[PDB]
Amino acid sequence: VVLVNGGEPPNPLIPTGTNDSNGGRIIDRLFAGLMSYDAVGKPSLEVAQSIESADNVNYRITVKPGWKFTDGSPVTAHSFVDAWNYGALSTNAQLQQHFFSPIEGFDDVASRTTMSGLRVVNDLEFTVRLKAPTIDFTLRLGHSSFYPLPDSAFRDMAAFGRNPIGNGPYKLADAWEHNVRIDLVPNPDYHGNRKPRNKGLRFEFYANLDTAYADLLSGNLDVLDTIPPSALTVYQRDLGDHATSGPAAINQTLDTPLRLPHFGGEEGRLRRLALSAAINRPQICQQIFAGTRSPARDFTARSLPGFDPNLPGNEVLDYDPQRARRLWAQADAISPWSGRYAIAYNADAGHRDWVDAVANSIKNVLGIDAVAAPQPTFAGFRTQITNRAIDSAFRAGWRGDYPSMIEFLAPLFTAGAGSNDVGYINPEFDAALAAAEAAPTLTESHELVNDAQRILFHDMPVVPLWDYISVVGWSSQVSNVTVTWNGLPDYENIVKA
Repeated sequence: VVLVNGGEPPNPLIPTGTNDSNGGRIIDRLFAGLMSYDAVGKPSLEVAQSIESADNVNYRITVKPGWKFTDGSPVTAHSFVDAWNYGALSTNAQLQQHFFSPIEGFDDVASRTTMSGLRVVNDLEFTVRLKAPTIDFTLRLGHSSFYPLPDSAFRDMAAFGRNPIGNGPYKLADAWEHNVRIDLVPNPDYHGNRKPRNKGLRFEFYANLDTAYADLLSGNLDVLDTIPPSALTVYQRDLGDHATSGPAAINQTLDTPLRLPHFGGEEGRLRRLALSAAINRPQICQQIFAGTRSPARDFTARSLPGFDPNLPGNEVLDYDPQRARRLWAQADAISPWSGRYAIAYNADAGHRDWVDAVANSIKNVLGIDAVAAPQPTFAGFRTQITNRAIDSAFRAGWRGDYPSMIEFLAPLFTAGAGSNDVGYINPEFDAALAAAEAAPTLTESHELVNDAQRILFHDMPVVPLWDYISVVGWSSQVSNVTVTWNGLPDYENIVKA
């Protein structure tokens, strides 16, 4: 069995209910959707036989015959349409609801329980009608929001999330020791694009990334996808040709909910711009991350298609203490600052050193009580953010689901999105993103997404910090280790001697 790092999923293992990378790395082993992604994020037909559109509005999707879930029930057009309707319907409160927003009839469900734009034709064909041309519709159909579900899921979704049944390359060993590990074995029914080259996976849920690194060194862990900052000056000596580094489509942000004291309206906008000017991204990237973080130049990631590091208005992400103080003073003229600025973080993923450095920078530049506030587990941390119980700023960050800049902005900054943790609402931004999605070409779409980012430079909904250089290490027992475009191991292709 290949031993790899992970963490406890904050939510049950329902694809439309999963918006985080701890649940996501598990769900993506268990299901197969219309398309699958290879290690560079390129989609290929998987469960779909064909996807046809002449107008880029009406899609006819034909399903390959003979696919089944591990409970023996068939994968059909109904398996997709029922899952997608389940995801879109507001009554089911699914975190991935916004991924269905381009489909005609989404507005009715987000008395109707189904989207008029989704129509089953027969067991192996269905049609999708979009409200408009949507540039990353085809590309998105490998994402977990679009996975199919078995008939038994809809009879009891809570039971399903504790014990999911899928159609993908792996299945749960039967498996999930809460806060300890989850065990997966190959699915013998699966004959798709991602056939496993190993006899199973064990995701170990480390309390401490320093422990995970010790386990890698001793051969008690096969793959470690996050070298902790404590090891970034020693890993190359320690692992040699058994560690690989490279840009990944992953970013980090400092999120300050607009509902906190002194952080709403114009006062909050000026304060966020001040915080951004009070952080020296190049200095933290050099000294805390040993060069394995690249300063943010926008709200997405430098390795994505269409990324531009020279957008007009990007100077809001430059270190400028004089500007930071001037902005903070203008905010204080609306309402005088009081109290503490606390940055909450999950301590299990090695964020301590950077959050300490950012708090210290804010305290020293602005002359305020800024501190770091650790929490022990990602799952607890994310739960606090989602139910809005959290009463401070907090770290956040996005791991791309598919290589599309629009995918790094729509889930976080549109009014209705489930991953909009701060309560940012700017209808002008939502409209600019819809314009980008409707562009006649990819080049024009990238230009319009970058035009839409000018609104984000003005409002600073969150503070973009940096993008990732992934560093992944592995044991002498495994080979064929490829790191994907979003920094994860290519799990199905890991071979164990």
